[PDB]
Amino acid sequence: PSAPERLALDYIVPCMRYYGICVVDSFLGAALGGRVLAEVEALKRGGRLRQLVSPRSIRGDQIAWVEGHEPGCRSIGALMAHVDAVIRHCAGRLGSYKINGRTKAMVACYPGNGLGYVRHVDNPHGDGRCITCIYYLNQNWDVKVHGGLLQIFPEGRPVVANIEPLFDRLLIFWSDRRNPHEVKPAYATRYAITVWYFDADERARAKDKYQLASGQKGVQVPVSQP
Ligand SMILES: N#Cc1ccc(-c2cccc3ncnn23)cc1
Ligand SMILES: [Fe+3]
Repeated sequence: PSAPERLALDYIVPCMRYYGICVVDSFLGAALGGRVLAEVEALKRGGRLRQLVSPRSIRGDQIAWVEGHEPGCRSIGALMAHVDAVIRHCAGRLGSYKINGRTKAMVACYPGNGLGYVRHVDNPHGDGRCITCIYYLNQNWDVKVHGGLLQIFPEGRPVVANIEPLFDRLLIFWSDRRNPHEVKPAYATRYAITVWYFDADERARAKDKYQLASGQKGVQVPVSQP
């Protein structure tokens, strides 16, 4: 067993099997995590992270879609490889899900505008995305001061998952009805990278209609090998 294999079998698999939610702290370590943050901010400064209106209407996310091989996206690429490796090692142990592919990385800036995101389900209408992964980059973050707490309400288990958006934290959860969630108002700028993994059969059905998500949120790219 390699380090990502050990993490999957001893931790991620039983977490996803039972709670459908998994949190991994110090996922990349301080050094590479630092390098990922550096690149995201460099993307932000280059004007590479790009609509307001769709009770709450006004958004504010500045996003870019990163494949991983672009100039100054190497560390982001390395993050994706590490997340991929972890998902690879879960194959056949998460149930019926065949995960062949995923979205590109959604590198995102979430400014402290004092607004949260209302209770939502990532994939309400069978668009093919089965697993959401969010990698957070916020150092010195205190929720009681800066807000921005994620709360997931899993349908299987009578609990609240209160997830602080902490630097070098990987969050993994089912994208469908099982995990409705809301992000509380925040009062400082945040960065996070999100990938969604596709279920082969569900995304095939979705494409057979056209119930796939719009834009890059519905564009498939293969999962990395070792
Ligand atoms: N850091 C940070 C940070 C803030 C907000 C969101 C965000 C926005 C919109 C929908 C949604 N669902 C789950 N997280 N999330 C993700 C990461
Ligand atoms: Fe969400």
